[PDB]
Amino acid sequence: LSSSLKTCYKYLNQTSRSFAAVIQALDGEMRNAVCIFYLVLRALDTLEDDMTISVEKKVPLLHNFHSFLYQPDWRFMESKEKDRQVLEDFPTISLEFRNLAEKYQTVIADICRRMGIGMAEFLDKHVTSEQEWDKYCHYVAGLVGIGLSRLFSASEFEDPLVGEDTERANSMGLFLQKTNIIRDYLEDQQGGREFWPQEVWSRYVKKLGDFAKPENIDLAVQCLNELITNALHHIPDVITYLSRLRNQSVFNFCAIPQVMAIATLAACYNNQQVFKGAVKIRKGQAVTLMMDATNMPAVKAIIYQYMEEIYHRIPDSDPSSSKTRQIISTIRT
Ligand SMILES: COc1cccc([C@H]2O[C@H](CC(=O)N[C@@H](CC(=O)O)C(=O)O)C(=O)N(CC(C)(C)C)c3ccc(Cl)cc32)c1OC
Repeated sequence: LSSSLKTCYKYLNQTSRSFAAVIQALDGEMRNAVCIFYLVLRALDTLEDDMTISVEKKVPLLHNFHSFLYQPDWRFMESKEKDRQVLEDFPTISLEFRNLAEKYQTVIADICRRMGIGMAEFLDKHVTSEQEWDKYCHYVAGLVGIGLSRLFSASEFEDPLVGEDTERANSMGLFLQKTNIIRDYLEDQQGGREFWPQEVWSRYVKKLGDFAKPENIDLAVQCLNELITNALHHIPDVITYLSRLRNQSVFNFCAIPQVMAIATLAACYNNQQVFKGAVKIRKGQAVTLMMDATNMPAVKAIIYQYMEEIYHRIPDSDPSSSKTRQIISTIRT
């Protein structure tokens, strides 16, 4: 297989870390299609994140990015982010995009079109309402769940419903993204980014950065528990989504990020450490999750164990407590 494709996989393992292995394990035509999609989304995110590119330039770039996929020489050299290689060596990635079957090209192209429009819209603003929080996550994450679902169906490995049920696919992306947002509070803080919805945090403090002050920790934990309770509402769709899948490799691919984020939410729940640094799950814990998350009954047992754990930790003085109890009861039945 081509020097071109060999270099895509090198980029995959350089950026994707532990996740590259899951992708290289996908059956058939799926492997290359997801690998290229992953790198293309990496390029788009990198442009979005790069604070050293002006809005005035950034906007047409996000808007037109779906087009660059068809332009053999397009590359971008003016970026200062960690993953700049994918942008600098874009023609290699876009060459291999253009080799995919047309049915996979047109999925990827359409998703990037719609993501770029969306990402441009939030260059300006902060996330104000819970409803805006969902719209932001749709653009940066729910759309990737939809795109991947359409590759699975178009390849004929999964039923057409998987490709068409956009609400369930969207929830796959929103659960992961909200979990990252919740866990990355301090890192984003320090980096000058603000993604927690104002409508929620403003019930507690005058400014988002106040949660990092030691006198605010009781209010910080309460807000945290409230956002965690928000994210839990996606779990029923997650279980429905995973339950429809039939290809083993696609199942492992989808199930694994989802159990890691369940474990992450459980570690974060009522946890003051979120506001003091980076709560991560242990490597041994993560490896076992990866090994065990390979069939619905296992994945369902994991979900249930971690929810029981959150359940028994719910304090009665917490303002979200009965909402938390409620969604966990739903999940459980
Ligand atoms: C049906 O939908 C999916 C099914 C399987 C996996 C993912 C999703 O999983 C990783 C998992 C991953 O990338 N693991 C990281 C750990 C981490 O970054 O927190 C890693 O091991 O590097 C992830 O995080 N995102 C990034 C977004 C969630 C923003 C879309 C992502 C980016 C590109 C692709 Cl092709 C896929 C995903 C799905 O997307 C919803």
